[PDB]
Amino acid sequence: EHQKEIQYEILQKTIPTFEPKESILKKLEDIKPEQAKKQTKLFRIFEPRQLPIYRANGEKELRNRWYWKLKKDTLPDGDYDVREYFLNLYDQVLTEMPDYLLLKDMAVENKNSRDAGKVVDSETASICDAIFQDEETEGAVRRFIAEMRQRVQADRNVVNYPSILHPIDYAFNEYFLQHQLVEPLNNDIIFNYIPERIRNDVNYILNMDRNLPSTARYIRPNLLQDRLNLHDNFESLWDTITTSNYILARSVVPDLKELVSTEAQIQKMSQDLQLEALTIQSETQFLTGINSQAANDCFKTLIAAMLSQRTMSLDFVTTNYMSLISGMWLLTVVPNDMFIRESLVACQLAIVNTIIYPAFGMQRMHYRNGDPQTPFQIAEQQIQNFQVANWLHFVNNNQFRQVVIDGVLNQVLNDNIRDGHVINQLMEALMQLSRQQFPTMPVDYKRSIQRGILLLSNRLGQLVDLTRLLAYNYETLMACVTMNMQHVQTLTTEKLQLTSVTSLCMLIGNATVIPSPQTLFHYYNVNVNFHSNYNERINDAVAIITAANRLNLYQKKMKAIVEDFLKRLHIFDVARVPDDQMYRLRDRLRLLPVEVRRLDIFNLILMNMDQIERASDKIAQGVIIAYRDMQLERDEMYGYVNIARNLDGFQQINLEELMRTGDYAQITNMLLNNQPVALVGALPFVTDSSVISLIAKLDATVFAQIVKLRKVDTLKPILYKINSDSNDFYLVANYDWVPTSTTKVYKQVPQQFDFRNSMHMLTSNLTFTVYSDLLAFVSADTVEPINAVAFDNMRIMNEL
Amino acid sequence: MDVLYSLSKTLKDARDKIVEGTLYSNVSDLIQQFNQMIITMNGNEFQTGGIGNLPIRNWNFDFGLLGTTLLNLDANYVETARNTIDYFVDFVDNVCMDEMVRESQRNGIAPQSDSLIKLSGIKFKRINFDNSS
Amino acid sequence: MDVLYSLSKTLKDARDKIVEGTLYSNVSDLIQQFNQMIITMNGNEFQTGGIGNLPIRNWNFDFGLLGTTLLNLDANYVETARNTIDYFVDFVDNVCMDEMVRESQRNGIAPQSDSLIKLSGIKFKRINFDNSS
Repeated sequence: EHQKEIQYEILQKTIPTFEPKESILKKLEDIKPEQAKKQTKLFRIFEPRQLPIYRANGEKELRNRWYWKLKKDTLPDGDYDVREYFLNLYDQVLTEMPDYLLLKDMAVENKNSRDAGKVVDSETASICDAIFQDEETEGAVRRFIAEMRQRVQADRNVVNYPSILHPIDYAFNEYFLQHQLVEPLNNDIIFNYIPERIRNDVNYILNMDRNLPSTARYIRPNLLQDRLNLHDNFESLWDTITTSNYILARSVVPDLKELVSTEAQIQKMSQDLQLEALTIQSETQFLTGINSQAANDCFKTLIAAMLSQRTMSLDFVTTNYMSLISGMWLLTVVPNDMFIRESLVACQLAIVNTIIYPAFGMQRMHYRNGDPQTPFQIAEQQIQNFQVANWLHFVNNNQFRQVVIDGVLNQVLNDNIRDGHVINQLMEALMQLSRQQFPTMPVDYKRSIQRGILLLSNRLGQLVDLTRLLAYNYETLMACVTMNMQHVQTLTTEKLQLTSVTSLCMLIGNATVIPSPQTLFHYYNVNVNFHSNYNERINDAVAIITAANRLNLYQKKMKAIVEDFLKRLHIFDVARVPDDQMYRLRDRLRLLPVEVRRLDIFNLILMNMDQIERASDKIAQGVIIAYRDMQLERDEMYGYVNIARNLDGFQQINLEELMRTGDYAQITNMLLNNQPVALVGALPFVTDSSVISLIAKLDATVFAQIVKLRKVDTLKPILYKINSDSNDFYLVANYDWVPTSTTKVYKQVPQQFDFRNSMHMLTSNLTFTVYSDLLAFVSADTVEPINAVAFDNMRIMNEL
Repeated sequence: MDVLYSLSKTLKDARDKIVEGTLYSNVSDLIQQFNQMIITMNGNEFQTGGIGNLPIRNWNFDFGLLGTTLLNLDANYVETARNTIDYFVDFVDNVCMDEMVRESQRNGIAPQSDSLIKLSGIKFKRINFDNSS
Repeated sequence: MDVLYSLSKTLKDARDKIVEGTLYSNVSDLIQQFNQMIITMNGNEFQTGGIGNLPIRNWNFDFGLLGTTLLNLDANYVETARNTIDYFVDFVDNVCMDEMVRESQRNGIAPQSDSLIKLSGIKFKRINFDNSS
């Protein structure tokens, strides 16, 4: 069996299925997606600092106008690095995505002014107290700051607090308010988050106990469907889901009760069985035991299989005919549809041959099959005994009537009312058996065989009960599954020893068990979260990728995002994800919309992107060379400097392009025959006060460098912050003269500060109370098991 | 040329879908397109007229953009917008008229005016949109 | 008044773009607008007619919003919707007609009917959109 291993494993490496069984359950009950998401700070990007200003040719004018500047200005060097940088912001934005907000939780005293004026947040506060005193601020300012009082309306829950942010800041925080993604909450909604089914399942009691303030608030679960059809290619992963979903199931499936003492039955069994009667291959039909277990296993196992949309095989044992009979039970119910074609192969033929056909005297030509279309079937067309004949069509059908759309989008391949609790199928499965008692071969044969059959029949009164049981259970549990479920041929099986099967069968009494209330919920809850995570990450995923494209980040895109994605999903251990899989996964992802939320924000970042970049203190966009004595310009803030707010009149050379693609010296020639040229993108930076410098023409130096070897990182350019002061070098204005800068740069001037326009009002709701988990508010009991009912309404489990 | 077209459907679908009240998410796809324009324009100078009794009005660009926040639109939002539209309207009118009079034996199928010739430029193509007229 | 307008383009772009088989995302921007309406409405009651042979019918609102079953609509989705539209259609008709008969010398440029006068109210402005007609 060693040879079988190595290969049976080479396959398991193509399956992101975690190793141990159990190890998987935990991963689920553990996923705790739901999270109140609140926030404190208003959140900005820039506060306004004072700064020295020197009038044209002037000294520190003594005044210090207020300009906007970036808190945390960490910008890389190179257009490309810039684009990546912003991207991180997107990720930061999402991880901080405040689901809701309130202002009282940020209230602050506007120290100054009559009317107990209260303002938005700390920064808002500071600023006021600050300006209040910069004596050169229009009388209107103090006034406004003054009298402007908050806005408090008890009724309706309104709060409009005066605030001050910034155009790009209001921008953010705003939408955060207009997308509080928090819908109300009425007893009725809790009632409704319940499967349209359960409520109507008499056996279960419903009741309300706690009330609900008009303060009630929850966050949409978000249960979009599949979005991703993994059902048609990512086998490796389905297998891993099925498995998972499966274990999950077993964890739920109620344990059985009141069984017939193991010993008692097996003993009347030997009396009936006539075991040791010549036949050589003894004690293979009694390895049946451990039934007090086998049945429990066989039972659970069967359900999950179904629910989880898994597929399996059968630790089959040819000799042990009994074990076969019961098989017939299995097909009588479980829709063969979900049973790898093969295990059904063995099973049937084993029945067909070592049974029916000869003991029934029909085809004494036992049966010769190569590979038609359903050997179990065809047997029909040529069987002369109606009873036998109906079994056949019904069994070869009962195709698991794969068609359902309930309680709003829940394709849960259903099953025959018939089976359900019309049961008869069973009654007919029996009646057909009731006339299989006849000739062909040795005596110890019919004797032994038929006797076993009878044990199915008598018990049949009860076997019925089984049908009802499952009928309900599956039909119940199912209700609470959000994940859709297309029938697929899993890559992996699940062994089901006819041993246990057989036990369950003749071994169940007037027992009656069902899903504990609490149990059910717990189930819903899980799938829920999971879903939420899947859907959510999906959005998180998409959002990035798409951004990744317009943000010309022609690099990571492939794996990078995918890896993180799967990890957060928990369920599987990447690595063993075949490469055609991860990439194919992207291929599908890239073709979807984007949760307005996600999308809506990126659109915002891009519009202000430009503005930020030039807004920084370190780094400007490209430089110009003209080898033409040029007239240095003058700006109030930098004093006497060489800045250019506009390119136009000189070629543009995308540094990014050059660097990334190697150089052809186009630039090398232009520089050499010394021609007017420009360089674009983000770049290092250098300030200098050496009046002298300018005379030395330093700015025309730095350049030669590049040439050497490609690169161009080491391209610090130069600016001359020549203020009529901090420059020991001032033997300049003492001599008639004018600045001869051979070069200048693009860093556009920072923005002046205008109060008015930065002062925005604030629309915030007032006083919530966020609730998670939900359900809990549900009070629910249960009738006593001995009183159940299915669609039937007569009574599930009714063989007193 | 096609450029030109957009400029309008932009304004129409604008002076039309931007009213006191409407929900933002009806214009999200729109708003964007709009801004995109302002950008491409700002930093450009134009001139129309000069022929017969047609005035020679000059134009410059330098505009702020539009918020993206707000579930619904408040009156104030509109007026600050309408003020910007009216400059473009009064603009286009003058642009159309200026290219609606000149004729050329040679390429009477190509752009004429200093105003439009400049538009067919590549750097402006980033504005095209919804050609269903 | 403008209010009124919307009510229709809402329904048209509705009874039109909402059909058995279109991908959800082709109406995402739309669906929203719609719901928004239902909300603002529900609760308030109206009176139409009350002149000549025009019948006086009373309209009341009590409707559930719109689902979102993913990936192209299923027939069932439509029918449960169409049923809601038909009440609004038969409504508007009666609203139009009622204000299409009243005249006024002094101020015969404003709303006359009890039905419309109530619409110009502020609490409704939240609907206006796509003014291209």
